[PDB]
Amino acid sequence: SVLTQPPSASGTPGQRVTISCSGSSSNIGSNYVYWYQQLPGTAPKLLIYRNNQRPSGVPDRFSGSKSGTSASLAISGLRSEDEADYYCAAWDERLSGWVFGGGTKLTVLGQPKAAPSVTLFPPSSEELQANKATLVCLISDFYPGAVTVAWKADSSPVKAGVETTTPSKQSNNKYAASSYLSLTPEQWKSHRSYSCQVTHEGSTVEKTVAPT
Amino acid sequence: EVQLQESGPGLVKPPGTLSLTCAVSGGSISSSNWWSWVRQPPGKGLEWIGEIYHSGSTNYNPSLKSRVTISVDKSKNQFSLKLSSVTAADTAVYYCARGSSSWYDLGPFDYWGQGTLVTVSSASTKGPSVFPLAPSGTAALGCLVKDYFPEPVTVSWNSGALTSGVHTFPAVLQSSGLYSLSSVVTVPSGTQTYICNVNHKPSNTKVDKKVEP
Amino acid sequence: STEYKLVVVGACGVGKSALTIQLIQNHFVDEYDPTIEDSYRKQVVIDGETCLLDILDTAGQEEYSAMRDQYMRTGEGFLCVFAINNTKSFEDIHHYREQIKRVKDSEDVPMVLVGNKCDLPSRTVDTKQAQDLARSYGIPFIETSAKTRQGVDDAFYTLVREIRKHK
Ligand SMILES: CCC(=O)N1CCN(c2ncnc3cc(-c4c(C)ccc5[nH]ncc45)c(Cl)cc23)CC1
Ligand SMILES: Nc1nc2c(ncn2[C@@H]2O[C@H](COP(=O)(O)OP(=O)(O)O)[C@@H](O)[C@H]2O)c(=O)[nH]1
Ligand SMILES: [Mg+2]
Repeated sequence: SVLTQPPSASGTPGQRVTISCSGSSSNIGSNYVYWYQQLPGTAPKLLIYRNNQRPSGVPDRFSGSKSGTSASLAISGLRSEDEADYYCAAWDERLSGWVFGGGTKLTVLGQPKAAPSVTLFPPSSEELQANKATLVCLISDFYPGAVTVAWKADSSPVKAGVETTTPSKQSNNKYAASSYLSLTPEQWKSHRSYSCQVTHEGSTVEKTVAPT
Repeated sequence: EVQLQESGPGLVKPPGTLSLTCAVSGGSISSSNWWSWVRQPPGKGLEWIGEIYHSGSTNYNPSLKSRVTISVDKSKNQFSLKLSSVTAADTAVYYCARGSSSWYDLGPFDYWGQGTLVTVSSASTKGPSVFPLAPSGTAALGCLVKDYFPEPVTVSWNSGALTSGVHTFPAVLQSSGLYSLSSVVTVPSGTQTYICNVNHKPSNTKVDKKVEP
Repeated sequence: STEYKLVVVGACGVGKSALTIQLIQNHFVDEYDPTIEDSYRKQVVIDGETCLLDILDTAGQEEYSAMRDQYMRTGEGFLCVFAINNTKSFEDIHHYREQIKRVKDSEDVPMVLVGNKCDLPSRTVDTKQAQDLARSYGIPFIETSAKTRQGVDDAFYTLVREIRKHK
């Protein structure tokens, strides 16, 4: 995404939450910002236009502002129906195109916050024998359903070969997510350690596995 | 109010081209608005593809401009998308939209279609390889269901008898065009015996695999 | 070019869409969905001035909202269409003027009264009754036929000239 938003936000029913959107002089700095709300399972829908105007059906507890190269969406009197992904968008003069923020998952809190349980699995012998290696980092029992996962080889960040699912609810209605690091067996046994790093609400759980 | 509806193949196999059509109703394609295509990888963010005016002018996203053609058919009240040189990374829900009103600006995407999932994969049908995830307070274990196409994959456990703690994760689509998923169980360390079972109808595949510590 | 924002208003079935599509696309529509409200844009030369016309062809239902007020307040001039064979559409004209006056917050809004379907043999609204009404409003009155294109350009161009006089 060319614009930058925090990946998640949350608040209790009735309180005020803000969602930020940062860009540059070529987009937000020169142009109007528009906000879209995507309820789960639905298409995005216009929420705020031209920085701070509300289309029909959008109540006045939603409000937008724009200052310099940043914009902000504020939601007061937070309600359960507000739980959704929020996107900012603007025209970019350098690109001659519309650009988006990455999206913010807004959670309207309905149960205690819960730190994730992280289990990092090394590749199995039978997959290694197929000349394949998959590190499976399972993330379980967290609320706010939003995590960021970073992978490290020894201590160097690794981005290729990574696939991470978007969190979804467990049968006990807390969230779970999964992240995969694909390696060749030559990468696996050469390094001393690979790490799965999971950040949730600011706290970071890390687990390390070694070919042993 | 105007309504938009995407249509076109749900599966594209590379060398092949991604082709979609947006049928517009409750409004003329010749109105003074711009018609856009937007996409959204599953569980990822929105990315604008391009826009067209009824006269024929287009603006395209620079990251796709070489691969993108958007056209307008005024006789069918339609506009369409052609995305060539596709890979599994182009797997996304594709939306058509109307916006940038000359009359009263509300932004670029005033009205959206429902969206249609297009999967991009050069993979012929293929059953999964199933590998086990062994454990070392509570302890976790599971089964890794690797490299299958297409979805879905039924994962039962103990032939349809182990139900508690079973969290089967949604699948990922890897850059190979093949899916993988996991299925895990949280268990006290109080340890015993646990097994998973896998079905993949499109290839007439069916696998059972014991998970040992 | 100079831009003008024109709104076509009037009762259902009087020819708002047929008029707009004739002006914009130079052909006659035998039937057009009465729920479709679209804006259109066209570049034309009026009295030597290159003009960009934005035209809102109003439709849908008689419903009101803060937002629809903004759509309509965007209009700089209003074509008030009635049908010469539909006496009710002519009676409704006062309602359209008062609404325009309301969102524009002015007694003085550029307007043209249009009597459409003048190609039809059976009239129920005399030319003269419409002329008097327009004179009393101080606005032009034009008879048109979206079927034959008669008076069509004159109706919209006269509305541009009226917006010009408003300055
Ligand atoms: C057959 C369906 C059809 O052609 N329609 C077109 C006319 N519609 C209308 N009927 C009655 N009164 C109406 C009043 C307004 C209006 C005006 C004139 C000025 C400011 C306004 N702010 N908000 C509405 C408004 C409009 Cl735009 C349409 C009306 C029925 C559907
Ligand atoms: N004979 C004749 N028919 C017309 C004229 N203008 C419109 N119509 C017809 O009247 C009907 C309603 O017109 P329409 O433009 O849809 O009215 P609207 O509801 O105000 O948009 C349509 O079937 C048109 O073909 C005209 O000047 N002459
Ligand atoms: Mg109409």
